Amino acid sequence: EIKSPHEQRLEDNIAGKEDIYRESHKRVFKLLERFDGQKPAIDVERALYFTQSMAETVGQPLVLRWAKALMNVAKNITVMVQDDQLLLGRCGGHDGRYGILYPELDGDFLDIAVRDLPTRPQSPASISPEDAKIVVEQIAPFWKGRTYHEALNKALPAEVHKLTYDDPDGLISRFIVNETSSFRSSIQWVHDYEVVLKRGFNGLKQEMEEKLAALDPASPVDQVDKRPFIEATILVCDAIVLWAKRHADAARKAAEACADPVRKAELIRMAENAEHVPANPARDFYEAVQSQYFTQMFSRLEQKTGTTISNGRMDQYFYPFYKKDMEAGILTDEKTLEYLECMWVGMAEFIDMYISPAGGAFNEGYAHWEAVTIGGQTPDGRDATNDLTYLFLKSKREFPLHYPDLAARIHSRAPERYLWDVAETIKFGSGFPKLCNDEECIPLYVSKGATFEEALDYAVSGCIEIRMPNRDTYTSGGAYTNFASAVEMALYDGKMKKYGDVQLGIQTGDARKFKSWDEFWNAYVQQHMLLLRTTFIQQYIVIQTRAKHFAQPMGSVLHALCRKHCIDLHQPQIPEGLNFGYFEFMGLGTVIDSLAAIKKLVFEDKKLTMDQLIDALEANFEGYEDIQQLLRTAPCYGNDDEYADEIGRELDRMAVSFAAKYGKEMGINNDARYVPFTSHVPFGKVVSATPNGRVAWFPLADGSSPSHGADHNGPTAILLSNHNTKNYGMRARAARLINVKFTPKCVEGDAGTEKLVQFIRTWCDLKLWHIQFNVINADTLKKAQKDPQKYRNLIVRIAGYSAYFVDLTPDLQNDLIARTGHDQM
Repeated sequence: EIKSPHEQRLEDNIAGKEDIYRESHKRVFKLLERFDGQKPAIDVERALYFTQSMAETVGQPLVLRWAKALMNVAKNITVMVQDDQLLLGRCGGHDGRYGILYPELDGDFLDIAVRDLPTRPQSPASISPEDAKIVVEQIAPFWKGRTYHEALNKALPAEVHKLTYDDPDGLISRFIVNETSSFRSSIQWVHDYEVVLKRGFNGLKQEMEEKLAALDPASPVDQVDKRPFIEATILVCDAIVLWAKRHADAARKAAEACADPVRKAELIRMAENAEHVPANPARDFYEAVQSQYFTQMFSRLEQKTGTTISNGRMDQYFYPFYKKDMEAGILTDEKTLEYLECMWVGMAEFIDMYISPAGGAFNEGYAHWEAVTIGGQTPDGRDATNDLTYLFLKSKREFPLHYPDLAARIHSRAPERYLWDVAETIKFGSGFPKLCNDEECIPLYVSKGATFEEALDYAVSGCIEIRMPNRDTYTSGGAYTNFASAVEMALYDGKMKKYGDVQLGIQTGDARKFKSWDEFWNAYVQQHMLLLRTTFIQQYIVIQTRAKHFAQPMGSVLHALCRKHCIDLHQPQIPEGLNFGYFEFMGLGTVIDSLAAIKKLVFEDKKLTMDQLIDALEANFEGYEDIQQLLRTAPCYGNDDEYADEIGRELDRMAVSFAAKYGKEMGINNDARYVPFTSHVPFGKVVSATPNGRVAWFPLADGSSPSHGADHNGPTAILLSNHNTKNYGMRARAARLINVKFTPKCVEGDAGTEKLVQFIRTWCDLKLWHIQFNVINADTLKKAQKDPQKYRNLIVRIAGYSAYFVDLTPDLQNDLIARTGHDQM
């Protein structure tokens, strides 16, 4: 057993050695050492001043109410300068790690959060007694009966509601057909940050002022629909500029108070940055970073974007500034890294807080996906690797936090040097970068109306989604659907052991009496299709309800189509826009292996009856351990085994075929996707023992990865099984998340790096959308479990993101531990 660089850095931590890269990243190491190990605090300032303005503007158009509320935040929120920081911009008054509150989304959870957040098993957070008082006395009262979650809970018909929530108020999910619009303002998103760098918000404001002056004063559409949108974007331009200007004043005040002449000069430079950007076009690399940073941070104040607002193709839109400053002799590669890593530290201090229980369970370990995209192709079809591409990879290797959410684009002509550096970065052993395959998503997107130019220029967004920031217009959170519960409902006449005698699914009969595979298969299909009908019905209601509760004036002004047609992003239909939505197929590996065990062992080979099987399941395999071992011999997904994989291909076909038929009457693509967040942990907690040998309440298979320990034929067979369970003749599909784990010995040395490169090129050829890797020894995870304080800095890749292992619940830790660690390729 050899150790990954990450495991060696952990050993150095335990010994007390200074990190080997600390001396070349000294400023940002001093920065991150100040908030290491602290539980984040809830900050109420954004929520307070947002609510105070919204309470005064009831009746006015929502997009204009939003811009007025953001101006009230900009004028009143605490502004500060952090010691040794080179960047300005923060979303609260708290030092260290902090999250903020969005009462417009889930304000009906504020009393629960005030009591239960500091001790929650997933991602806890503290709140001071004074801030708790402000929450329950000044923020929560106005939002009673006005939150999006309250409106969604009341809008769902009873038959849908019973598969969505366990209680009449919607405070507890059943994790069957799980709505996700209630614990984030929208799905993932990427702003067009380059238009800010090239024109500033003054340029955008001027463009919108020209549209205001061109309105027909007699046109009711111009005056009632377009004017409040236009006035909202103009006001939000002023709001972010004022907010930046307040940061400039704070830096000047800190400069005068500081006797150190060097730090005094830095503070003045920072004050001058904030006085120029994001109002005006950036003039160098330092201004470009500060301008982008102001925009993404102010975005957090605007709304709780799913996975936290993503950052786009930073190695492309920052490159002209980097190249000019390098050639002029005013920038170095080390100073470039220092600017970027100050941005990472600031993003690491902002925690995207989910205050509801389902929100917390979906986002273990303070989960975040502020996707930063590098590599790929230019809008005119050339490779886009540049010097910045390699600096981002270098930063992720040496900067010790699991920030940023680095995502590398792969295409069939990606340079050898680029793929080699990507493979070596993966071998550092913290999960970075995740890979997105141009060859899979670009033909899907041009088929669905995108031009090649805008498809080639896509940014990674969130987990592994893609965005065209001036063409994408769909923002509604999708359903997460538990198809493992369909297996259980097919066994127990549409009931689930977790919920006892609640009639959840179709009454498909006593599975003990089933006499053929055709009979049990027909029973599963009826529950499978019920989950699909429920999924799309739920989504249609979500789309209509979100349009009455959310607005995004700054994000809209950064969108060319919203500027052209003068309509806010969260409306269901924007002219010329393309709408890419999703529903989640959760538990694919669990469903395939369960159905294959029944088909093979019960009906084909007749090694046991339905009665013996269900006896073992209801006993949770207690007293039936020989049966549990037998069930684990059936064909399983992730082994290139056609017996299992054709079942999974039919499962996928049903979902995609349904998506193809019923998306269009909702006016969107609502495509089948296999990206789990950490929802496979609570989805597993509600599913009892399954015919694949999985014990009750154990996590489901993650993403489209094989079930834990079911992949016995090497890592490449995982890729082949993924291909074999897809339907490339149809298009109503989106990403699949693949988690693969190697040991460090498996990819040791340059020979191991070359093996990983070829693994990636095979993955690319197969048109698989996503892949990411853990490179870790099994003993590291077990030692971290036994002594969490000694291994508190252990970072592992979970689901599109990495987190500290000790921050994960035991269930999610068991998921990571039970994933097969491949010792050879």
